[PDB]
Amino acid sequence: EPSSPQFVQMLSWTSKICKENSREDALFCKSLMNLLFSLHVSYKSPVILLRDLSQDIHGHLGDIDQDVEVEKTNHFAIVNLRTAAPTVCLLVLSQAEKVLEEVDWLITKLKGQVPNQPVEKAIIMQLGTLLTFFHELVQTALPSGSCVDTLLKDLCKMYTTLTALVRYYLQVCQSSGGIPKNMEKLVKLSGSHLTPLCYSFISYVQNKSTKPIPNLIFAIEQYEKFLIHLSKKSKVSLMQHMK
Repeated sequence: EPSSPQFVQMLSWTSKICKENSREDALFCKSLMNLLFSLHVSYKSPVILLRDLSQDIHGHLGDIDQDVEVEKTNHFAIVNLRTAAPTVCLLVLSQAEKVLEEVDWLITKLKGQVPNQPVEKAIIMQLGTLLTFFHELVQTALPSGSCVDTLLKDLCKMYTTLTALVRYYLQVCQSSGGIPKNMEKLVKLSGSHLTPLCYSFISYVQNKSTKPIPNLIFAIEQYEKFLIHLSKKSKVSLMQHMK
């Protein structure tokens, strides 16, 4: 049962095996990470685990600029040059797709409503953590298999969720009047941390050699356009954060 102490014992044990023992064989790592995720997501949101695993992938695989010497092996032992490149990326991306789907569901049920305040606090918290996760992963060099197009699809879903959030804010800002400060920090964080590195990533993903990159540029420009409409329709300047 997901509230029992034996659940927590099993989760601690799984995570400890994940923290120590290497075992370079893709199927074993994949099934073991799937066990860990399966347990974790019925206990708490995995966003911390996604962050740490992205940090490990970034440290092991390296960066796009080939001048970042980062090693954070302490976090999770089951991250290898032969393991983390083909197989683990897909699993972490899949779980991130599931988290995006859950917040999409939240946003859609909140739109139809007009239970309010802590909901949006939790939503922006998950989105902030996922933004740091993505921040860590976008700077990495993945192989050009299913991993990269999966990353683009999930990033398109990310930007779509952001677009839907600012659209709900466009819906609500007339009735109440004002942006909650956590949303302001979240959009500031997206503007400062995410979007410039996203532009750098567009250059990086385009140069390395058809539909997802058009999807991504359309998504980001639509995000900026909806932010224009919000900054007009909110009587608050969110473009002093933007460039």
